[PDB]
Amino acid sequence: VEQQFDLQKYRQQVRDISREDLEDLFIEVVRQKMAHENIFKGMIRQGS
Amino acid sequence: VEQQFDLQKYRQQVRDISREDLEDLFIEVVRQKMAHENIFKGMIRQGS
Repeated sequence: VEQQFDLQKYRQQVRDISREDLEDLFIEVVRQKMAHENIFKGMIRQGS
Repeated sequence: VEQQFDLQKYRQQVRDISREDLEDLFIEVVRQKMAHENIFKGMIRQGS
């Protein structure tokens, strides 16, 4: 629910943004979800 | 280290990508990240 709401406020925004301001928000994207894999790669690490 | 290559690599792809076409990978993303949000969360209420 709330998430769906969120994504929409970000495309409610993004639309208004700019080649580089989405560039960084985008570079920042993969600059996080890789952490959202290591910090998700540790949490599955406990499969022992 | 490695991911830092990853990063630099994801830059090139995006410093040529056009306006809207550099937008749809920011809408799919703030969906992305959140899917993990429920996942770390998922991961932390799985640990206790």
